[PDB]
Amino acid sequence: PPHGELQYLGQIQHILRCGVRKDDRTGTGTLSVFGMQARYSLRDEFPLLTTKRVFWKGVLEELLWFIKGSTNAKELSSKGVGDLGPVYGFQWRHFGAEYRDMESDYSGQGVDQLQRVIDTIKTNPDDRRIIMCAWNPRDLPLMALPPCHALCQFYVVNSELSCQLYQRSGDMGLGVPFNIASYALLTYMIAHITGLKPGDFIHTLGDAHIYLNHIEPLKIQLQREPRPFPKLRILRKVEKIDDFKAEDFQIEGYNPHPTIKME
Amino acid sequence: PPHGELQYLGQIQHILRCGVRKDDRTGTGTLSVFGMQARYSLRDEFPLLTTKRVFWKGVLEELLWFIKGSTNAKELSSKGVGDLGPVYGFQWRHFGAEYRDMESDYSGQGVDQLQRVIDTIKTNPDDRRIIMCAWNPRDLPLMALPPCHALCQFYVVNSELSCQLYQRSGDMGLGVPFNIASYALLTYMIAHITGLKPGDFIHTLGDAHIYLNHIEPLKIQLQREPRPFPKLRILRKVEKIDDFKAEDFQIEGYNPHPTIKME
Repeated sequence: PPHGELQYLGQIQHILRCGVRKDDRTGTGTLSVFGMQARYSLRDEFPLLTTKRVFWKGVLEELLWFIKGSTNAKELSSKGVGDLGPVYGFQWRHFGAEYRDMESDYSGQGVDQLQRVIDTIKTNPDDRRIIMCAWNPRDLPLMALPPCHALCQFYVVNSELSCQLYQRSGDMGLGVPFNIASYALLTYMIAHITGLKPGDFIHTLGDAHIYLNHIEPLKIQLQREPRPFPKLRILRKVEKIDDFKAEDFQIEGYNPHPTIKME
Repeated sequence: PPHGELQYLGQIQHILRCGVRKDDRTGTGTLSVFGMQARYSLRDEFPLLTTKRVFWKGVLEELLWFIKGSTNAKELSSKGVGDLGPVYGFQWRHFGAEYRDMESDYSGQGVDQLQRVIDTIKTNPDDRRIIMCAWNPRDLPLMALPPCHALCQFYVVNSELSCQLYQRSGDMGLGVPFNIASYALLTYMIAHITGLKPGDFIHTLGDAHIYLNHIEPLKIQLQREPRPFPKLRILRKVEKIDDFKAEDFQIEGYNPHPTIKME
């Protein structure tokens, strides 16, 4: 079976050759393709891309920050990777609740999408509605009922937990490799607390794009050959999604190609 | 280039061979696969499947019913294809507004997702947020902030309008062929009023499934060879999405295989 990373490399190849010029919110240029999808197995392996070193430390630290529901930039940077407003954390754990300040107590306030996902999995694994959404805080004050930026749908079968992430837009060079590892990690965590085995991570995109200044570095990354994906290990029995600590995870067998900076 | 219908036929083939047994809400069995996607060109052709006759009349009549925002089953059946509650029409044109009865006047009440999509297209075609969502009315009273059933994301580039439909679950035998034609039709309509050319229709699914009692009829449909897709024509200059009438559309060159009944 072909290495899973070949889909990403293949997608990059496709955007460079068939992508259309399209400007983003700031008028910055990109090569764009609408509609994309890739599937990464999470069975006995973790999809942390190898044709470049992915900032795993930042992935793990940021995800844990989101799970805490924190809206304090300091609580993240301090980890080595400031009121930020209603960010993903607040939306994931306090969806619907009005945001005051990073100090306010929002216990029992708003919908806990994350805990709901976990609960639905253990009360009805066949459910076709195990969905969690996230918004770009920027859009919130912009209009009535703004469309989400991303949605995660979970699926269970044969004691296996899969996850599909749909993003209305995807920065193929910087964002995608990081997000693949981020959500693959979330799937690993939820599976661990619900007693299931990770299955597949499916990444779907609306506007999949490459920023003009990333083209050359990507053309070079494309010349690199993927190495066997590493493995992720949870060396501790955790029962609550909130009890996970950075030291609970261990990436093994990760020997990627050199870091590639993307402007 | 291979006929677009081969993706559908290929997807059906994949579910029969690799699908996993999974029960739906009513305990009815299906063969299931999580994560699927297909792309159908809308350029000089319309994706009305040919390996079986699709109920085009029902597609066109139902879509027009949704655009009116109607919640009266009679207004639909009467066409030849009863308060139904907050159905897709009401959500598409009066999102957020509380539903009273199919007679109530909801003018200016709720968010008009459909008109908003059209407006955003003509005021900022590069926008990555041209999204429209729909819910299963059934889920509304079920919980706080229920997850949508489907979301449509529009995309514009080179005077071409594309659409990606994401559904958390897809009935591969009955629902999918009908929905492909439904949203392809919606894209054709919106493109027509916004002065753009239809581009691509991308169909993405979470739980893509085949109901057990559809397996044999599909195994037979799989033995059939696709015929060139037909063409859709709008023989009238329309300016308002609400001004479209069934007689404005004409499917040409549609010679499908015989109807296939799916229980």
